[PDB]
Amino acid sequence: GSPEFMGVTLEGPKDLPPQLESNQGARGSGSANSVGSSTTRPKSPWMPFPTLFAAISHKVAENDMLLINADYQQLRDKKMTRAEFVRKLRVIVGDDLLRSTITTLQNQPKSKEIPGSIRDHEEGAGGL
Repeated sequence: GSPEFMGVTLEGPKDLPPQLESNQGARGSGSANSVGSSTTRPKSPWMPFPTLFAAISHKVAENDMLLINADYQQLRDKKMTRAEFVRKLRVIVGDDLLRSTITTLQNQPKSKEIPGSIRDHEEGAGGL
């Protein structure tokens, strides 16, 4: 019997976790680049485009080279520049393939005959 009631105390948690955190190490990833190749053309060797199309006909598809002949003809009509038809050619055929045809264009046969103008050769003698 006869209580006194010891009242509510006011402590709490205080031995809390360590608060430190990392930002250690490094990070990064990427790649970007651009490359090409070019050479001048001497006058002596022989590589006209209308013959070049007949030398790749074994290496192209018939409706794919039908397009090339059309894109080359509208270059001649000044609808397009030479370099712009070449930029839409090297996506169809390829400039490595172009290079590999040059040696065959240098293998090609030719002739430029004339019909026989002179046939006389008999004896020039006189005073017989």
